[PDB]
Amino acid sequence: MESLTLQPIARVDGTINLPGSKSVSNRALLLAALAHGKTVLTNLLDSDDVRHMLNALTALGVSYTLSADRTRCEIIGNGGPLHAEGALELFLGNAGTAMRSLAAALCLGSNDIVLTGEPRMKERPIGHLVDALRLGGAKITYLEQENYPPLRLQGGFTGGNVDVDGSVSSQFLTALLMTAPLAPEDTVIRIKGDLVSKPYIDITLNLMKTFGVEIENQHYQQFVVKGGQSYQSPGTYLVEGDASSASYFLAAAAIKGGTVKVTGIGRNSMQGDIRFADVLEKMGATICWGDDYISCTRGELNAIDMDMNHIPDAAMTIATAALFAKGTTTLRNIYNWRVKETDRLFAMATELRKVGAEVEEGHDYIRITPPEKLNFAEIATYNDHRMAMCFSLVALSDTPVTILDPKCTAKTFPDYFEQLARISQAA
Ligand SMILES: O=C(O)C1=C[C@@H](OP(=O)(O)O)[C@@H](O)[C@H](O)C1
Ligand SMILES: O=C(O)C[NH2+]CP(=O)(O)O
Repeated sequence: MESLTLQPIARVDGTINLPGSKSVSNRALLLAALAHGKTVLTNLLDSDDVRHMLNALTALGVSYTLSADRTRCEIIGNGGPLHAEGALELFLGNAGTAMRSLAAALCLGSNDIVLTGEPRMKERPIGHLVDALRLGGAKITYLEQENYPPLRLQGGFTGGNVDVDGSVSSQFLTALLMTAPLAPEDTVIRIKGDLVSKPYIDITLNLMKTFGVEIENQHYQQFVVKGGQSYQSPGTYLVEGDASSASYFLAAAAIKGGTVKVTGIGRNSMQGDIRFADVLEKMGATICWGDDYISCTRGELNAIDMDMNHIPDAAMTIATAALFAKGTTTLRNIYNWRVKETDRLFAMATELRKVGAEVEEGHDYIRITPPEKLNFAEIATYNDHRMAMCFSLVALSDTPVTILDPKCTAKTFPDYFEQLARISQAA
């Protein structure tokens, strides 16, 4: 078991140029692969989740080149649905953005492809998406546990009236939205009830428009899509910096700054996680917005009680920042933390208690009462990049912290610790 120990950080201050957005990166790669023409993506994220998408495109026969640092990608569009036969197996790690989107996209036309991944991915639900794709005509077989990957996709999605449950993941709807335009018939996607992680749907529609396709969004309850469309290369496209990755650095300033500025995202960003800055402001920090930056300056830090359904990923950062806030913090409406890289409600409550907090692990919320002083702990990370990054913040105190399996940050941010060190100051 590898581990790293972080020494106490007296103050943070500086500027971080963000790694590319994982969410934008994987959508842009799939759309570029489906489109006609050559797309040049810049500021693409180099991380496990994107690498699995790149490897999948390679296996499907898509041609592309990568720059030395893997952040510039020149993709030769396929000019239509991707294809492979012979039950070709695509390994997708634990990348939901790739598993869900490809599960839908590869249902176009005929194909015989198997999508699989790491053990945890075989425990992450996908039944809501499979149910919808089947209503649209797709043939899909669960090779192991019903409602979970691995899936054998044999094609047939033609369109029509499709219902989809949006209560567990917005990724199912996102997958359907990117796929439907290329189906032969028109598609009407009806949301069954609640829709979680709504801002990610806006990211999807934004990317689709960039690639030449628009649809009719009827108050996020029903989406009307015309079939027979084609995606078109946007030429050169700049991938936004990752707003979720930015959360750690902005929170670090709110706790121990100083002023920390992140570049690559700004007031015009399409990512819902830029709203994380709003939460820090509500807690007492000062936020500055620019065209291509967001900065946070230390003010004070007070506990909050908020519904975090709109920023589920960045919300984890508030759970450890809460260790430094005055009062008890409550994060609500975050049930799907349970079905992601690990069951995050169980994991965050367990590790937070190890450093001294009193924590109520609710079914779909977490209540955190900070200790008068933190203690040292060896933090388990559950193969979850964000557990490692969130707990790195414990070092902005008088105690060091040991993080197990620090390389798990590579899912979305391989260089995380060196970047945190960049803004860590001794004086
Ligand atoms: O579509 C996307 O890019 C994502 C949507 C979210 O998932 P859910 O919709 O399941 O909350 C988020 O947690 C994930 O990291 C990325
Ligand atoms: O990035 C996160 O915090 C959660 N990601 C879930 P996935 O992208 O694997 O579906």
